[PDB]
Amino acid sequence: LYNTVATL
Amino acid sequence: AIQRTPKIQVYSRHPAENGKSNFLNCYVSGFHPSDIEVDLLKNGERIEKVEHSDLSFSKDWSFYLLYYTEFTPTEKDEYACRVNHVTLSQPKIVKWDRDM
Amino acid sequence: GSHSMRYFSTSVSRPGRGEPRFIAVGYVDDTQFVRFDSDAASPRGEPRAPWVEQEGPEYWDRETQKYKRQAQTDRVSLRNLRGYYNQSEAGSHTLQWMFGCDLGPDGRLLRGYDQSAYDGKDYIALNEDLRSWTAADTAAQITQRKWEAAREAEQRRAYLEGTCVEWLRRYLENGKETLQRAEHPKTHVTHHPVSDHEATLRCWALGFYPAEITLTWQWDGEDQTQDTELVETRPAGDGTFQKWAAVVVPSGEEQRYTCHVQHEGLPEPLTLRWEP
Ligand code: NA
Repeated sequence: LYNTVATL
Repeated sequence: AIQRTPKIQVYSRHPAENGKSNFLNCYVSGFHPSDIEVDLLKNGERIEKVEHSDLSFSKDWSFYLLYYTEFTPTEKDEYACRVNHVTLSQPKIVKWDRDM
Repeated sequence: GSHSMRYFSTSVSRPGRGEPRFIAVGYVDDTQFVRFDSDAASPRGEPRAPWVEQEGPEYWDRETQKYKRQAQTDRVSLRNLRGYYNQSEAGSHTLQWMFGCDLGPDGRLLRGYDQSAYDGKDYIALNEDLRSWTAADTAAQITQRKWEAAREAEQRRAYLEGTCVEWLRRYLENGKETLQRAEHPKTHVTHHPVSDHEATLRCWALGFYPAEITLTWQWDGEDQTQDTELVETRPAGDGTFQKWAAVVVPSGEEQRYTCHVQHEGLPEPLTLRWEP
């Protein structure tokens, strides 16, 4: 299960 | 950016036996950046329909890929892997050695 | 009892040749189960192991949505990083991200990790506590300050210690027949004459899973390292791995040398010799 996160 | 040249191993999925179907592998690893081109060669000529693994990388951030094709080794057919990468002035060829 | 779920994401810019390409892959232990490639003919999250092929179309659509979202996010990040480093618009750049959750030897959640690299160099990492960040340079401190103000670590920690572990356990059960069974190495020793006074012994391990293995040569029971060559452990392409270790020996002394193999699939370390 993937997770997507904040921009750098 | 980092520039690391690929390590290249050419080998088979199972111990090679003449007349028995197998897979020929070229494993490229330790390279950066990720763009790379890899051909498998039979008697000096490109093999069509070679497949490859999906791009991944190691703990040190360097990339690795496996290129592979089904084949039936014979006594006289010669196989090799040809790799192009930004770090290489000319495509690098590594011949298949059955005990490597 | 230890297992991991790990993801590896790579975005690569190509100024003047379109927008960046995003590739992501996911693994349980040493077994890949998913890929996504934004340059594919039809970009979608796709199964790469049998034990996720029955998750259903809702699951797969949701994964695809997240991959497309991260590809987008990476495009903004690449643009930000170019600015942080005052870099020209013409050069190509790489952004890599690896994260995962690990069960310890008793099958309980042990730790998570989350690390990023720009152009092959460490950029920012979640510290082991999953509550704080290590920035590699002043540019990465820009990211740290934003993520501190945003409480970004708490969101990463919630995934790594919760959802990540729950889904890792689901995958481990669904694929238990392969994921929870080690495969011992199949071994043999080969021999090559080099000269009238030197030969090579090559100790082989094939067909093993997981990838971790140790091969060592000994002379009269003493570890031999000075003249031993070790290739990188390599995939066979069928889910198993291969490795060899070679030692150069004096011709006629081959029988003094033994290869020792350590692997999770062996009940005790294995000793091998050349059998001409
Ligand atoms: Na190697």
